[PDB]
Amino acid sequence: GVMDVNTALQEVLKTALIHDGLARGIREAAKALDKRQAHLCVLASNCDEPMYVKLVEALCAEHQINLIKVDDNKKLGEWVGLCKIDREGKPRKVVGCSCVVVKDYGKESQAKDVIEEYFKCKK
Amino acid sequence: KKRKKKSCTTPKKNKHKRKKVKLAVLKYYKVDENGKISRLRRECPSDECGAGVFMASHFDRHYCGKCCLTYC
Ligand SMILES: [Zn+2]
Repeated sequence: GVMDVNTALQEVLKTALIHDGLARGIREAAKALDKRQAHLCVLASNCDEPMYVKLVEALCAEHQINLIKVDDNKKLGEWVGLCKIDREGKPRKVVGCSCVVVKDYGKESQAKDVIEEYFKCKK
Repeated sequence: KKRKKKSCTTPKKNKHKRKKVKLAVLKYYKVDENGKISRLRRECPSDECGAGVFMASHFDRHYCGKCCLTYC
């Protein structure tokens, strides 16, 4: 592979946007985990709610679903797509996201391969 | 003819304002120190409302808000 590990999530998130396979927010993520239609989850390390982190971690662990950590919620939301593009091209309007669930993968081999390799290396 | 106003009725009928609840997901689950998760709210027996659609713990009944199913 050529793409970096941390920068390879953008392709998957964009393709899940295009194919409508994203559960955004804690309520939708928890509902998807209970429905166990989830494939993987994305968690934001920077947050002010320890109960949020505990609930997401326990739901991911007890449903044998892999979890990914992200630096901050604003970058996570910018990846997710809850932003508007200015004339120059920067996202002045960003709404942070603390948890994301990928319900359907995008039909991209390169994007999935690196994430699967990282998950296998973690295990 | 010209329209008469006649503006006098019950002073103001107010519109229902929905309650703002912060982090309503958390109260559905209880957590032990070992890391276990227990679902406080019952799960509806309907087809669509089977896993993540919890019911309502009213003082004398159980109510699913997604399909109006009610139990004692
Ligand atoms: Zn129901």
